[PDB]
Amino acid sequence: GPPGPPGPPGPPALPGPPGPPGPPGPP
Amino acid sequence: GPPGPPGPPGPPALPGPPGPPGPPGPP
Amino acid sequence: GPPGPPGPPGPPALPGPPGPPGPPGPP
Ligand SMILES: [Zn+2]
Ligand SMILES: [Zn+2]
Repeated sequence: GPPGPPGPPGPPALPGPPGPPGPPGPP
Repeated sequence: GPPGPPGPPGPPALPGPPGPPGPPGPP
Repeated sequence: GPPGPPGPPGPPALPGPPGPPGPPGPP
């Protein structure tokens, strides 16, 4: 027979990091 | 033959949006 | 046949959450 099947998809990535700080507050 | 290994890891995720605006300065 | 090859790339992940708040506005 042929080679075995391709493996499964790779591991999921993890969630990204928090975004930047928000804008400084208004005067 | 058996299945192959899992594939390559998923690509790194993106940062979130900027956070909330800060509050006003003093009156 | 032989063991199969590695699978396809893993999936992308969610972006991160909103960042920290900005600081108070100025005096
Ligand atoms: Zn064969
Ligand atoms: Zn085989």
